[PDB]
Amino acid sequence: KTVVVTTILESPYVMMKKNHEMLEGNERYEGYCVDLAAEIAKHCGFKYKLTIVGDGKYGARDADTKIWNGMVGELVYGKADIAIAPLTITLVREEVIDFSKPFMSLGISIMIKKGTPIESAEDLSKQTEIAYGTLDSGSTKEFFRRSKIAVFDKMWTYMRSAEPSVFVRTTAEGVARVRKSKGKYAYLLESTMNEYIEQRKPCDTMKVGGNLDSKGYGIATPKGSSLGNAVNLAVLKLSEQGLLDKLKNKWWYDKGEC
Amino acid sequence: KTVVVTTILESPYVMMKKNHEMLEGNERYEGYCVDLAAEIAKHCGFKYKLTIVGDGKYGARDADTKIWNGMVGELVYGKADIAIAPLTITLVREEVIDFSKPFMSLGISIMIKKGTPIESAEDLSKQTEIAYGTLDSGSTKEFFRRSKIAVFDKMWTYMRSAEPSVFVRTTAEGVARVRKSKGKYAYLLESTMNEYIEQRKPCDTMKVGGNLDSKGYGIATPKGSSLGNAVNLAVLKLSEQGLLDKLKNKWWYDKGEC
Ligand SMILES: NS(=O)(=O)c1cc2c(cc1Cl)NCNS2(=O)=O
Ligand SMILES: NS(=O)(=O)c1cc2c(cc1Cl)NCNS2(=O)=O
Ligand SMILES: N[C@@H](CCC(=O)O)C(=O)O
Ligand SMILES: N[C@@H](CCC(=O)O)C(=O)O
Ligand SMILES: [Zn+2]
Ligand SMILES: [Zn+2]
Repeated sequence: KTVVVTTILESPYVMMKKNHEMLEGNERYEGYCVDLAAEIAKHCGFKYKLTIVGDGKYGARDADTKIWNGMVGELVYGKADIAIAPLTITLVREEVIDFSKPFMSLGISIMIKKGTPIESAEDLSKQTEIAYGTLDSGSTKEFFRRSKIAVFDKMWTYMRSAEPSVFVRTTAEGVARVRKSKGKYAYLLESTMNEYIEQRKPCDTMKVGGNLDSKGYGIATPKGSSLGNAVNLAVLKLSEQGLLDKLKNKWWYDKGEC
Repeated sequence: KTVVVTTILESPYVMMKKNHEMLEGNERYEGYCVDLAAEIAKHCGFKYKLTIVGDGKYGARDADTKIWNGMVGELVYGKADIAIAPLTITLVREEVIDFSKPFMSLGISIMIKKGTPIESAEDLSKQTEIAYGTLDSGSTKEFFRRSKIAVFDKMWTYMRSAEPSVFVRTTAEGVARVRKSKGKYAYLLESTMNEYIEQRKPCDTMKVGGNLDSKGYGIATPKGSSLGNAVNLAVLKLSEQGLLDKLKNKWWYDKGEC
């Protein structure tokens, strides 16, 4: 049976290939995770079909209804067999689905326009001139909503009660806000996405500070799935052979424009 | 029933407290892993005895007989119900034991005496005057034995055939050799341990270059054990509450000497 693979559109993990309205199947796509789905598949020995996630979110449980949206949801309600994507391993998610070991490391970092008077997270908390928010429906938002640290609680208290909303719907949207906002908007996003943007034209963004925390992206399968075992091992193999780090070079740096 | 926790002596994960003879049971020990295991045991609601693995090793497999030694063996062969140490998640191990998600990140690094004319793993591979070795029966040794990267196979080639042996039985021995060799021995060891040593008197060693790869420390449990699960959620919990980041700063940095 062809494995159905859910994933989300996020450069440079998965990206529409210049000509698509063309080729077809999995060929439509390219990017770090597309490349990873290929070797994963070969080593586990299965055929697969990439499909992009509907609502285009990563996945939170909606407090109201208690329904899972996003890629996590696609797994939880049986619409897919596996998620290969920038999907953060977190306690709440590990409760409803199974995670492989991490294939990539990352942490919550700050993005600012170059020339912004900001050096750290402590720095953002101590001020009002510069607004900051996070993506909606992701790890980073929850990280704040649930944190017990001095700086991170205040930061949250601000973000949840600010108007207009400091939250964006997509990473692209949050990046464009930084640029358009003339250095009066910082964006809290994960490190890997920061470092990637920092390397793209027009080169007006930059990542400042040390990460606020430490975590990783795992590949996801339905809780109690049989793939969960092979897939995991596939990840370990590919890591020790050097693949994951060779691929990070290919999509992050060997492509640099800065 | 009391959970037998196996572990190894390795600064600053597990250490004999300055009252080595005067105290008893778990009290004898202090350190990063001693604190971690305490919170693990609190959050999973069990009691435990810490014992130190006998052959003071981490765990490799005899190619002769195929028997496991060190902590991996203590799990494999029933002598212990869990291993709480700086034990590295690798692929051969993950075949015979279960690993929690990472609780700490690390990579392979070079330690040299200050002043040594080395900058990278490649610089080492390009000469013979300076000898370089690694801990025996560890993740690192296996990394080289199994690496297909040009620079690492040539390193492995030199190490596997060097005399006197470039290998060492304890990280402590490896360090001693670096110091006493007047900069003619370098030691390939894990970034974590390196960062720690760097900040202790006599302050004569120094981490160099970047990390030769990425990986992590996991809590291991016998394949298909009941603790395996509880233990994992426990790690995930503690990582979010920040404890792991707080713990690390206590043992590595609030402990600095240079
Ligand atoms: N250094 S890390 O925690 O980001 C990491 C851990 C593992 C990887 C990859 C990374 Cl980057 N894959 C192989 N095994 S692991 O310990 O889960
Ligand atoms: N970035 S990492 O691979 O070193 C890492 C991964 C995890 C942590 C902590 C770290 Cl530093 N704990 C929570 N879940 S995780 O993905 O296993
Ligand atoms: N990548 C995150 C969401 C985006 C963010 O919060 O930065 C996740 O997998 O949940
Ligand atoms: N942490 C390693 C041992 C130390 C090393 O290999 O440098 C292991 O789990 O085997
Ligand atoms: Zn298009
Ligand atoms: Zn606690």
